[PDB]
Amino acid sequence: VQLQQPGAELVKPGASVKLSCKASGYTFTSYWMHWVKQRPGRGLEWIGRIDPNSGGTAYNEKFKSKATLTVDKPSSTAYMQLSSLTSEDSAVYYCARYDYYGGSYFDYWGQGTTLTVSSAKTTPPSVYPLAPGSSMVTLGCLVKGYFPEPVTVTWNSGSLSSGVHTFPAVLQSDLYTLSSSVTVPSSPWPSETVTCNVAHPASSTKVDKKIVPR
Amino acid sequence: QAVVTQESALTTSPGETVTLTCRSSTGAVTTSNYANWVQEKPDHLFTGLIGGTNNRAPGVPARFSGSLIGDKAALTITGAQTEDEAIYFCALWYSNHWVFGGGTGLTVLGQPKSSPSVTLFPPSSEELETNKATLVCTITDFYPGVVTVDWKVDGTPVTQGMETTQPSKQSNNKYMASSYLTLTARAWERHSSYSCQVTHEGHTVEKSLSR
Repeated sequence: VQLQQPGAELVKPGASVKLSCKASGYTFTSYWMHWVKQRPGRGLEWIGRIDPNSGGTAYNEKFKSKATLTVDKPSSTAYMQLSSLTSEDSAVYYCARYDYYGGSYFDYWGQGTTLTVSSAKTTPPSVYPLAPGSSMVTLGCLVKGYFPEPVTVTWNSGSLSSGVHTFPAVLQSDLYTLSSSVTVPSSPWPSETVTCNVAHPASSTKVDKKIVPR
Repeated sequence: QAVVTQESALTTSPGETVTLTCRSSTGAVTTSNYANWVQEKPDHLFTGLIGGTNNRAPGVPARFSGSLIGDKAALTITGAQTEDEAIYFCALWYSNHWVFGGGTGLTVLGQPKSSPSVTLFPPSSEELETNKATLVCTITDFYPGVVTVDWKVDGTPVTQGMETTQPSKQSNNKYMASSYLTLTARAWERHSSYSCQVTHEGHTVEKSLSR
């Protein structure tokens, strides 16, 4: 019993997609196939559900003409097709099974598919230095506007491996941007030069940036 | 067409007892909305503990237990485990549709509490020549992992062009987050006062840079 569904897809705006969920396990008829959409920062949204046997379906009006639930009996697969995909559709999409009302639950969830509505074409990041304007000291590198994921930011050829934090990227302008801040002690800097190391293999880009005061 | 409410976040200690509510904007929760509590572990893990209000999916540590208190459905983790520090999504049934609440971020302190270290960076000079200014505000070592972020350009609170990652566990088990505020290099020279306000646990910490 494992509800397998592919982990990711890329899709251009205005297009549509069909997310498949092949139910590896004990039954289909005995269970219901619901669909849920998790977007970082706004929990879960029930899209709807479909019955294996008949095909009949009920949805969340908010997706009334966005999703289209179907099911193929010969392959124990459940599909969901979103049409006219827009920037909001970008989300993690799951297919969980329902046990009758009888114990009444969503015992086994599919791992989700990370749909990505984006017109962006491969694009290299732009490294910008983040420096203090005044004991310890926080320096940084802004890795702005890059696609696709994911970027590799390191400090001093690996030498600074602490006082370092590289946060998650944020999506906007259909490009990702993130940052790495490094707390190197107030003595080293400005004294010892501090340099951040960014690489975006998706473009095969590699850049250096020495954090200078200003 | 119905809004199901859940607590923002809850901090319990090990060996303790904690309880999450699940409110209905349509009325008190009935047995007809089989609130089905579902757990969320980081990196998209999802398991349902309680179904049908009362029933516990098979193989759910007996300590998790469903029930109705007052007018709301309720998940009561008895003897909360450190491995319970996770997001809890509740769901309600309404005749033909289902509705998931806001979920609860539950912290199970297994380290003392820590405050956020705030750092608000100015636009790189280089970026400015690109007719762009990105205010970078970093937030590290705060625990529990829940903060609210606010900016204020010229004492005025900003309502757009600002975004913040969701708290991500640090190597230590504490949390970190990064907030951004994007501006046209032109919009930058127009204002003077800038501040990143991070509230963690109800205590605010400001960091500002005058231009």
